[PDB]
Amino acid sequence: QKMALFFWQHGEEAMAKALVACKLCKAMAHEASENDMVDDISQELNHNSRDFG
Amino acid sequence: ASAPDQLSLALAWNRVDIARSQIFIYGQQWPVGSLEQAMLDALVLDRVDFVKLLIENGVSMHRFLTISRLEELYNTRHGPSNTLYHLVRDVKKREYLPPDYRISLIDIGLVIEYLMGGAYRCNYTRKRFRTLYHNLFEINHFPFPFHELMVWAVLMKRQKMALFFWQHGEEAMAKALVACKLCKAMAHEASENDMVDDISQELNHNSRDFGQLAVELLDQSYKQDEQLAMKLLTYELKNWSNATCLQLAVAAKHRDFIAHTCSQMLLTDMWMGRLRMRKNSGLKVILGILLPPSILSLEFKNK
Amino acid sequence: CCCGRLIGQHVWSISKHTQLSPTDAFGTIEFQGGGHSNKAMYVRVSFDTKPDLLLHLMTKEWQLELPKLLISVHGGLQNFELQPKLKQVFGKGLIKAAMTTGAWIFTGGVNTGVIRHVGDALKDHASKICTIGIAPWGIVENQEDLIGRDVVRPYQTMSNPMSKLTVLNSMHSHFILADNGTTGKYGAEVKLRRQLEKHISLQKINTRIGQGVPVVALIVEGGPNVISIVLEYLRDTPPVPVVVCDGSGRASDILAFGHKYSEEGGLINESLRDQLLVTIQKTFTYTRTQAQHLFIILMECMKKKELITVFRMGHQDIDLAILTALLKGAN
Amino acid sequence: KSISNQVWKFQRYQLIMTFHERPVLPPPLIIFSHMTMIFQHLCCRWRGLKLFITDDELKKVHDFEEQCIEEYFREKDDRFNSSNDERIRVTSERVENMSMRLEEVNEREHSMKASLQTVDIRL
Amino acid sequence: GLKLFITDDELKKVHDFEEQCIEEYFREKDDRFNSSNDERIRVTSERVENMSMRLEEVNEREHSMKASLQTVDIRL
Repeated sequence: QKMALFFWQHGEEAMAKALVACKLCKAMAHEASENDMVDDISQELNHNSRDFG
Repeated sequence: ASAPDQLSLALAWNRVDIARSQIFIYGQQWPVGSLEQAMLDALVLDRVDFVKLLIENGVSMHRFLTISRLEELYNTRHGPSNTLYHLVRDVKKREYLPPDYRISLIDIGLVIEYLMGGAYRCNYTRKRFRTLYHNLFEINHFPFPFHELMVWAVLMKRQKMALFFWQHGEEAMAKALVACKLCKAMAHEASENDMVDDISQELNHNSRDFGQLAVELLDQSYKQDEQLAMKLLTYELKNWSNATCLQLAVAAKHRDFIAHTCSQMLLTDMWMGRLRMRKNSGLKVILGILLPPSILSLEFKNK
Repeated sequence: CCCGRLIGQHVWSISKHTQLSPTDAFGTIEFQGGGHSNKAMYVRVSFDTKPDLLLHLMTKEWQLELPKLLISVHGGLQNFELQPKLKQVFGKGLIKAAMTTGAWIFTGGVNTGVIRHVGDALKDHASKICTIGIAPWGIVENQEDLIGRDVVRPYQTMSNPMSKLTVLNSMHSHFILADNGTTGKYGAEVKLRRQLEKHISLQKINTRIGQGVPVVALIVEGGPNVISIVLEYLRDTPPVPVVVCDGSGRASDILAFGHKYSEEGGLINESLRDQLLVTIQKTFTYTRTQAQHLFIILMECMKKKELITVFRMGHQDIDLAILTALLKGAN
Repeated sequence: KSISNQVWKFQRYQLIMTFHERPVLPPPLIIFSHMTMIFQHLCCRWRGLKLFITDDELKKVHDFEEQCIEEYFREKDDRFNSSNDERIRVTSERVENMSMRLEEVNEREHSMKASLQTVDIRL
Repeated sequence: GLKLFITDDELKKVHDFEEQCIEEYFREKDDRFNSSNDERIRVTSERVENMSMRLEEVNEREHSMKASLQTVDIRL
């Protein structure tokens, strides 16, 4: 996550990067909750999607 | 003067710093049994910082805590008030009281059975300790002294002493859940006898704090190592009537212990057995029930 | 007597006429008192033994893994005082370096001086790391309490304020007791500790990033023996680096005040050299006849400034200087 | 509604333990599983979340649990000493100590300045 | 629809614009973090730490200088 934030600051087309990161984290949250992984994983991914959003 | 009398004056003044600076110094010739009797006086008076001083300087709590010593800790009145007399009277009335009743360890064991409820059968009430009580009133010592001392401090309303006895020792999360159940049950017995709001509200606050200790210890154990956390929540507590921490917490109706990712992950792993075809289940379970060929197209966990 | 013991308490060969006997007292110490109880093994070792057999002890018979660092804790023998925040940042950086590198700390062991500041560091830690002590057998208080083969002996924190004997610190994890046969005299542990550090530093490490298992020796204050052992450290093959901590006084402050104004070792101006000589002669109360000898010994130290690393406090723990000198003295 | 999720995750333990305790066969066919339990028990006697641990592994659980208590108490101590209330408290205490100390330094500076003026008069 | 097909020369100016607003946003959260009450309490506490050790040192130095001045006045 912190690596993703550093990679967000360094680079261009960063708004598109942030929105794709938001969709990817929310979709990984839904996909991990679909397989019923540990709720920390899914809640962390939703927190990451809310962060990039 | 002699150092036992100096330490007795320090217990009287409630000033641990004075004893720390002067009384426990190099060369002080402590006699035989001085620190054990001083520890007894410090425990019956609820002077927890002096108990910390006496365990820091060396008292060997395993050698101190015997049958007679814990019994004297139960019959003392030189401290904060307790609801122990009502509880012992109720369990001796239900099992079947003079005002000079020297309350036995067996009777306190019955109190732990009554407050804990369910199928908790305390080591005090077990037959071997009953023959030890019937033949004596390291055999008379206690293998896990901090357990019995925390049951003492919880049962007689001494809260800071209970926190201190929670900190030192092992099997502490089970100790916290047992303390939560005992404080809630004493609160419920006090409110069923509809006494002052202070005793019921304070015992409910005690159970909430000790359960919160159990939850925060669960969170720390889950952050360090998940597998040993699962091992912590499931092993047979030989000292706590052959149960697990999950059984003790569900006995305690304690909601946010079994709400946490560790306990839910363990229950989910128990819920589906050795079956790894466990994504979007339910419909697959019904299709495997109705179709006996449908089991062979399902993933299974290895041994 | 010459050995310092009582005349009727009996039962190097020069004037002490010692006879070489097998070892008899070794085991485990149960530290009662002084807060938490800590178990610390102890072995009495003669001062003229081979270091490879002590290495075999510490590897096989003690279940201690080979570390990545040796943070020596050499300093002043007498008891002194420091700033509270300086001792706090010293202890925090020491325990931080000890957990990051898995180091063995060769603290002196007897509870007087910089060893008591190491015990203050371990009180801040309060929860692996080894803290092997090199202290003489003749100076430890209650010598009869530690007699016993494989017996967990009780050892209280009893320290008489008028006794010449000094009790050990209760929170070292291990102990080596250098026995030369005498009582109450220093110098029995220095040569054994040097040959032990040399024989550890000749061992190739598992990672082998530098040159074997590296050593970083730390100095706080000290007398002329501190200057002599820094001279031994720098002229050692391999050249083990030295971390010094000023703001305390004695030899370390003189070393840092020289190191700030030395340039190319001997490039010191006349007024600064005279000021250093007069602070040696008066502030440290040394003799003026040996002041020039200590100055030229300091210059022999000062010819190799590339490994002497200082620490100025003024967050910014000592582990910065420890890891920097670790990377300097590794080749 | 405030407690819904917690009530659900509580009642999960009850129903998982219950349906682990129940036999393999449904209630209309449970007589068969009952007779197989009777057959197993009468050939082994007349002729699920309780991990029984050995002593050494139990000792590792105890050491793990103790270091969890140590990390808990040091985390609570760090959180109490980094809250705003305790910081403002300790800052107030040192500022009072500083103001007294600075007054003392100020008076000693008055003494030193008078002594310096007298020394300049005497030289 | 809304999809404005942008040439590379305009795209360079949009990219540079986005770089400036990212830099302003990061320095703006840095200013908010260094003007929030929590960090101000923290820095005030640490500055009082360092200065209190300094002031205790100054008191010891003061006593030494006063004693030295008194001894110099005595030896004159």
